[PDB]
Amino acid sequence: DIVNRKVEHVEIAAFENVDGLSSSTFLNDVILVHQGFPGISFSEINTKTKFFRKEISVPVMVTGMTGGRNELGRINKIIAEVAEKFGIPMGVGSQRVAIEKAEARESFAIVRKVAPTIPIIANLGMPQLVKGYGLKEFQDAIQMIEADAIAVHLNPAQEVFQPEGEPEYQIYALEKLRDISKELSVPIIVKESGNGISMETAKLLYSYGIKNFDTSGQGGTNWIAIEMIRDIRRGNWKAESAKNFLDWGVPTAASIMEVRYSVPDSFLVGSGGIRSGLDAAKAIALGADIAGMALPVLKSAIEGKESLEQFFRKIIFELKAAMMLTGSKDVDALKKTSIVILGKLKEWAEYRGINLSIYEKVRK
Amino acid sequence: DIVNRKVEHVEIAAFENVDGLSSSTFLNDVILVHQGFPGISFSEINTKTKFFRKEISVPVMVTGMTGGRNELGRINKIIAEVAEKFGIPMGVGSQRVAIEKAEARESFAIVRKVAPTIPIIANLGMPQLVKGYGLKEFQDAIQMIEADAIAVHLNPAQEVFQPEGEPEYQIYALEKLRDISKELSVPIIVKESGNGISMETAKLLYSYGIKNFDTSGQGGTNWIAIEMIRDIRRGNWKAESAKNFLDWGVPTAASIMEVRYSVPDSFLVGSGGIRSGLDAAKAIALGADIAGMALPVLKSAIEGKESLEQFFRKIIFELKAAMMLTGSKDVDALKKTSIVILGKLKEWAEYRGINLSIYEKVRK
Amino acid sequence: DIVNRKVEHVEIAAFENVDGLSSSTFLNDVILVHQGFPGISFSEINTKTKFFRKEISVPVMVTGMTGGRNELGRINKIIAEVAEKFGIPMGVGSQRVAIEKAEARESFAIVRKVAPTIPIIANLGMPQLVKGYGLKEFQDAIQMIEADAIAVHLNPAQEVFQPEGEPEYQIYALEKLRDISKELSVPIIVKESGNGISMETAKLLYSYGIKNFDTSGQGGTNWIAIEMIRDIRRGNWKAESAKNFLDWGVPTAASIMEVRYSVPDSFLVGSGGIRSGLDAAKAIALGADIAGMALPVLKSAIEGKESLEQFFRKIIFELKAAMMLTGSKDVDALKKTSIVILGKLKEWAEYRGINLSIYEKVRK
Amino acid sequence: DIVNRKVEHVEIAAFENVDGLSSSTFLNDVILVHQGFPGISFSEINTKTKFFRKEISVPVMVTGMTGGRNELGRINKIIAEVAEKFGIPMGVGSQRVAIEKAEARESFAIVRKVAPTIPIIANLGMPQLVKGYGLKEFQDAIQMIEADAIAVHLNPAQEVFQPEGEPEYQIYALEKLRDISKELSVPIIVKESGNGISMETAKLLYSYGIKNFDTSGQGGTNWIAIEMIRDIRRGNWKAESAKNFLDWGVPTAASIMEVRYSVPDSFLVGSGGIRSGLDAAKAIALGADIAGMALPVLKSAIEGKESLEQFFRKIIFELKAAMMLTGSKDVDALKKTSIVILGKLKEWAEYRGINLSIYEKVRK
Ligand SMILES: Cc1cc2c(cc1C)N(C[C@H](O)[C@H](O)[C@H](O)COP(=O)(O)O)c1[nH]c(=O)[nH]c(=O)c1N2
Ligand SMILES: Cc1cc2c(cc1C)N(C[C@H](O)[C@H](O)[C@H](O)COP(=O)(O)O)c1[nH]c(=O)[nH]c(=O)c1N2
Ligand SMILES: Cc1cc2c(cc1C)N(C[C@H](O)[C@H](O)[C@H](O)COP(=O)(O)O)c1[nH]c(=O)[nH]c(=O)c1N2
Ligand SMILES: Cc1cc2c(cc1C)N(C[C@H](O)[C@H](O)[C@H](O)COP(=O)(O)O)c1[nH]c(=O)[nH]c(=O)c1N2
Ligand SMILES: C=C(C)CCOP(=O)(O)OP(=O)(O)O
Ligand SMILES: C=C(C)CCOP(=O)(O)OP(=O)(O)O
Ligand SMILES: C=C(C)CCOP(=O)(O)OP(=O)(O)O
Ligand SMILES: C=C(C)CCOP(=O)(O)OP(=O)(O)O
Ligand SMILES: [Mg+2]
Ligand SMILES: [Mg+2]
Ligand SMILES: [Mg+2]
Ligand SMILES: [Mg+2]
Repeated sequence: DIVNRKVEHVEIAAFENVDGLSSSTFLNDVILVHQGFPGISFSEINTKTKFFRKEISVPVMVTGMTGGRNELGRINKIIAEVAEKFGIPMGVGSQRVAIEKAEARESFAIVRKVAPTIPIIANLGMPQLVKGYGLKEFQDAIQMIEADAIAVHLNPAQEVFQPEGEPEYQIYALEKLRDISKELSVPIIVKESGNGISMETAKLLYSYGIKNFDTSGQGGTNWIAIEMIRDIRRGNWKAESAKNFLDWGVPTAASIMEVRYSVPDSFLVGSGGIRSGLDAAKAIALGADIAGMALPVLKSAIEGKESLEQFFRKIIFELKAAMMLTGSKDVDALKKTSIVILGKLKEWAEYRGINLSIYEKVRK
Repeated sequence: DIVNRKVEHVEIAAFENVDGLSSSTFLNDVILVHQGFPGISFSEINTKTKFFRKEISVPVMVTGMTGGRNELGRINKIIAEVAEKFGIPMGVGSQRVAIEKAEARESFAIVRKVAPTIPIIANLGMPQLVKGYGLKEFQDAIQMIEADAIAVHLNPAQEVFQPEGEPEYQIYALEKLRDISKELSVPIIVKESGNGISMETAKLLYSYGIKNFDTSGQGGTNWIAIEMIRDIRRGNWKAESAKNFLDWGVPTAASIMEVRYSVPDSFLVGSGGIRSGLDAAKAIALGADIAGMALPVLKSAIEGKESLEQFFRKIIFELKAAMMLTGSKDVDALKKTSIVILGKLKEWAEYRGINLSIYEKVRK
Repeated sequence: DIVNRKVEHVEIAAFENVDGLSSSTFLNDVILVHQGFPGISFSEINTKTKFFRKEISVPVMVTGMTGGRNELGRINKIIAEVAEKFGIPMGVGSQRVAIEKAEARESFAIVRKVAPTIPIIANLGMPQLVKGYGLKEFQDAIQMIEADAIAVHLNPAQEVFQPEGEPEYQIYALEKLRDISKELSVPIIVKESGNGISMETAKLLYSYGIKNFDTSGQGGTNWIAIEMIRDIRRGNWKAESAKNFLDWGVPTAASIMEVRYSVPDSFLVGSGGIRSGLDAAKAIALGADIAGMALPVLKSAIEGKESLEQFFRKIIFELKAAMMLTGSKDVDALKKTSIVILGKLKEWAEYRGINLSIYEKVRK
Repeated sequence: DIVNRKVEHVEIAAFENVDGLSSSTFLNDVILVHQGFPGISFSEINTKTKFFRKEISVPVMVTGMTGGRNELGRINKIIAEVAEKFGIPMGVGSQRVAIEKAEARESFAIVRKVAPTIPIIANLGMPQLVKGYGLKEFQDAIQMIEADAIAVHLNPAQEVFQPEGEPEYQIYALEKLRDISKELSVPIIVKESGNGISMETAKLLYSYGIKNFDTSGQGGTNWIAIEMIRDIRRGNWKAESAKNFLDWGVPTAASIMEVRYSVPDSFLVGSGGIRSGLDAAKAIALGADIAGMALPVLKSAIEGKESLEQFFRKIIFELKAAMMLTGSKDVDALKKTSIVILGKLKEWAEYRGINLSIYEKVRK
């Protein structure tokens, strides 16, 4: 029945109107500067990059989504075998469901069976930390899929509107996370869930030892909208209130700038609303080390293995086109390519004290 | 006559299209920065605050609306008994009608019968001060409902277009107000009525001893529109002129910044177009001490006691959501939470010499 | 057959869609700040002002329009007797047509018969000066209506697209104008015709002794559009080209700022798209000494004497409402009232080197 | 078969919806300051200018388009004879086709037969330079039409999406172009193809001896869109990806600023979306020495000789109207006329470090 929520999440995300609903990534305010003399050939473009101790083929990851029941495992299986084929990292959805129910384990474990080489990323929610999870649950989440890192998700906006939500984010949870990180043999990434990471949140996590961030900004999947729908469906009055919050959060573009600026040495996944290899290029150019995606991967996976393979060819082709067209022979060159920032993202950055000169230098 | 106007005001406000008609609060240029790690739990959020010598449950008030006839008292009764239940302050509509006609008194006094503990705020119009009111009329408006404060309304835009309006705002009125304040045993609040308080107006009032303000800016009920409609109804030619003034006034968000900036120690109600607990949180984060609402409370009261209780539950939920999602454990924390100011509001503040650095410290 | 042009002009302005066509005044970027405590009563508002050696009742003028044939005279007669009634100045249309044909004289002279006391303003085009008019033609235009001033119009944009247009603006004409002005017993005003006066044009005229300006900016009557329509009517190919120029010119608001900034001691009519007393109040607040109107006066005059009387009552009411609601007891106070400049107008002024600080000192 | 591409190119450009598709020149952010007193007569405006060693009648050129087959030749013939009649320069389409196929030569050579006096500009693609072209190919393209210059085109965006495209832009090609330019008896112009020249690209080319640039920015013919359409037609999957890149590139107005700013002594053609003589005036005012056009000349030429003659009368009329209305007696005066830059173009220039003060001095 946490199982039911897992199913409902997929169903609404895949089939209802929640992608970018009343929200915006601010990526339209980011322009990559065209170079009519690139100085390179398309074929020499190198998209290889580091993901902790592994090498990955493309600076893109699939971020965590699902697991909990056997038809969710079959979706995981499809994503995983394509991810493995393409050499891209994959996170799984929250594994709480499997900690609570042993029959749910196999829908996660299937990932590692079919993708023995790529980084795989475990997932647990911050609220479970204030509610009694500790080391053991972490190591269990990790060994279940022989994970290379574990993501801990921030979802307070979701929890607030979720019919059976748990909005508990007491400071003690970070004391615990920091102790646990002592004992883990893989790194921790803190990721959001559609509402983005701000400078204050980034600096607070950093002060507890967190070095790896996944922006999951607003503009992509709208998790407040998903829970709103689940509220309409139950006739739960929170639904009209969630409607007033549909545009709540830090936009992806702004969150990439905020995290890069306030924690210049972070390893940074720029995600929330990444829908094309152009978006992924902008995310990286702006300051991310890698671009994350979830929803469009889900929708293709549902359509099948070949649809998902095609989706990835397309993303990769687009990313490379953007590198071609900015004269960027590799990922490091894209991270320093010339951009223009306009409109509302410019005004956000200015109001937040983001000095563009030092910004430019920090993103590189 | 005056009673007919009182009923027509309610009916037009309640049932015609005047809410935000060709006007704007500028609150869409205000963004509360999401914090994916709040550092608190939902259940620990504290919404209590000061309202002069009383404590109120939530930093929200219902501002003055009606009174004058028995069906208007029945609306006052509904508002008052729900306000009392939720522990929130309530102002009554202009009591001039009851000063002029003893049969109108009971439609005010009913408020205190059903709401013995909450702050109750009296109401008189500034024009009546240039036209012969003084101490006695103030003390009467007060004792009629054993008020904890009295509001004096500014409504020159309304009076200019009102068919039987009285646009008299001689400086002598403030000389009188200040002398009256000497002798009153409750504080005075000066409030506008849909057209907002500017820095020059705030400073001028302050120079006469007024320390309590209620912005009532444009963007919510449009009182120029209400009178325009009364003019169309009478075939009074002022109607076409009112139409040219529909967007006249200081937008609520700009008025909050102006007052807090030019009178930093003010006690400040941010109102005019507050329609959700998100709007209330914005008003407060921007500089108000409390958020005020009138029209949506009127529309729900008309639907009934249960509709209005539901309305309040919703507003409070929303407010707390916004506190949750900004890491604000209490109202003082919300007053200092991180914001972003964009677009037209930003341009307003810059043109008006509102130095943002100093704005920040003053709102805190 | 210039007389045909004269009638076509009135016909197209009055009945085709040329008012504000693809053009803008920039007055929506100017806000007058609302003062909830005006410090005055409506009844004490004084709209009187100076118009050269006369006193006028309201800071508004009717700018020049027509004359040429007897039905045009009957329009002039209607405008003139209402203008006299209200104590406002009136300019006539270009009198070239009456210099060229004696039968046209009476359609101008009729103005002075029916309006013995108000300022009356003669009119001649600049191109006639380059092409041979001199002193005598000026004095004849003047005596024909016992004018208190003569306007010389700048219409190169019009002349460029006008089928029989004369786009001759050789610098010599200004030498002549200056010599003429030596010998005239009444002042010269230089006015545009829908395309506005720039700082360069204003400083150039000033260097030749011109101190009185009428901005006639874009946003109101679009004379390029009028000529485009006359071009379509003749199947003259200039019509398509005129279409590309529909938004050509300095917007009225930007023209007011430019002229007041570059010639601080000018006597300044702000006109072009003034359609309401609020527009007239903005124009003055921004820097003009008086607001001018032509098209809407033309349209009401056609409908008749009483419709035009009503038109003026409305304008005057509107102007005074703006004064009331900014706390401006008189015209000099309105010239110093608080404003906000936003958006495109702001970006215009910044780009053109209009230092806002010095701007505010200079308009007062 | 390259010949098929040549035909399809013309056919899609002339008859599909690709002019300004999802793209923008930014020319609407550029305003020419109207001068109500021009100081000149229309008839004295002088549009003569230099094009390398020749004089041309008007500061406009037709940029290269087509050639390859005899119906393409007949379009080249029409353009050429009108170009000759009006005294304007004409570039031809990429002559690769005629290097590869002797039967395609005559469709280029026809240009010189019918236009013995005007400047004629040859055309080759940068990618053919990385892939083996050298001096001889350059000299053949030149002698084939007795060219006065040869344009080399930058089209990586196009090549990336083109079904049979060749996205090779290795730095070596510039070493070769530099050596070739040693040996050529005519100058080289480097032009883009709808995606614009940036300051990095311009400075790089300059460092290799290139002093003549043709911006061909975004906002006019969208070459990504043309290839996208060829991809739809073949069912090539690159189509959906092209669609994500529709708004890729430097807008014409920004490109002109960037090239003029970064290479102040460049000879500069401003092109890409020039559709009227007002556009042409803006491009020159902003920094270009000449305005270039392709697509609308193609569409008129297809309709016939008289339609193209009319097209040019109209452009020239428009150009001269903009000169008249800015008080510009000649091209040098238009280069230094007063402008206003707003909106996104302003923000582009600011973000890219284009100091407007120095920009003004350099543009003049
Ligand atoms: C079906 C579904 C289910 C979930 C997710 C998403 C989707 C679409 N996401 C959030 C996801 O990882 C990502 O942060 C956001 O969806 C933003 O990225 P997109 O806009 O979806 O590309 C998510 N996040 C996480 O940390 N734990 C989880 O269990 C889930 N569950
Ligand atoms: C039916 C009605 C009647 C009145 C009002 C409003 C309404 C809706 N308001 C103005 C009100 O207190 C408030 O300042 C504005 O209406 C702006 O807030 P809202 O946008 O309505 O929340 C009001 N204010 C006041 O000072 N004296 C009055 O008697 C009235 N009367
Ligand atoms: C019918 C008609 C005819 C004329 C005009 C206008 C109208 C509508 N205008 C221009 C007018 O005085 C004014 O400068 C512009 O029309 C801008 O003001 P409005 O937008 O019309 O208020 C005018 N101006 C002028 O100086 N001499 C003229 O003869 C004319 N003719
Ligand atoms: C049908 C057709 C075909 C070509 C072109 C254009 C058109 C419409 N253009 C690009 C052209 O010269 C110009 O740079 C762009 O089209 C932008 O100008 P417009 O927006 O078309 O005015 C072009 N450029 C070039 O250098 N070599 C070429 O062979 C072609 N071919
Ligand atoms: C987008 C995400 C973070 C969805 C998971 O939310 P849940 O709140 O349903 O996750 P668990 O409680 O099962 O950890
Ligand atoms: C919005 C407001 C302030 C309504 C009161 O206006 P009135 O002008 O009808 O109030 P009184 O004259 O009865 O004081
Ligand atoms: C807006 C104006 C100036 C209308 C008069 O234009 P014309 O060019 O027809 O006037 P004259 O030649 O008769 O002076
Ligand atoms: C806008 C341009 C550059 C059209 C010609 O491109 P092509 O790519 O077809 O030209 P070639 O390969 O024939 O040189
Ligand atoms: Mg949860
Ligand atoms: Mg009143
Ligand atoms: Mg004329
Ligand atoms: Mg090619």
